[PDB]
Amino acid sequence: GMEEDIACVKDLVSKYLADNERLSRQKLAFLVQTEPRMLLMEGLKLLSLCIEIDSCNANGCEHNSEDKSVERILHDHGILTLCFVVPDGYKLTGNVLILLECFVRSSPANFEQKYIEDFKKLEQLKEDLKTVNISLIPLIDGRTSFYNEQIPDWVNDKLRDTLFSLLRY
Ligand SMILES: [Mn+3]
Ligand SMILES: [Mn+3]
Ligand SMILES: [Mn+3]
Repeated sequence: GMEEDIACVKDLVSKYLADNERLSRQKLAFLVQTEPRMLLMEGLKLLSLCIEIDSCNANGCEHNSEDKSVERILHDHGILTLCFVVPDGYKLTGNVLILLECFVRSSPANFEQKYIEDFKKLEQLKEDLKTVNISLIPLIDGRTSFYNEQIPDWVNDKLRDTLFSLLRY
């Protein structure tokens, strides 16, 4: 039944999530929840974090775990100045700034809407960064699947099914 399923996915997440200090905060934020809404939010957040870490590694970027805005990222490299943007990942090499946006969407309509949003968001930054002699390389890692390197696919499936079941409530 529903209660046994939730306990079981919590156990699976607990056992089989890749031991990674970078997931422990969000892992716990998921495990402590009782209410269906919170279990969605935090479970979906946990999956998104797994994808962000993967996407940064794949693309040679630093994961933005401290939620730094672009403006702050530059201030930290002594560069002086923007639209508020908190990238999923980044790399600054001299005057070349790589920004990474990644996401997951299941339906093509949603995927496109989110792709357009992330694209325009980064394009708007490009013109403003020019004024401080920063070249922007914008990268969008748009995914249709939640599968990732932080959790076995079979665990992933059980988690999303249980989460879909919580949409009942
Ligand atoms: Mn993200
Ligand atoms: Mn750096
Ligand atoms: Mn993003």
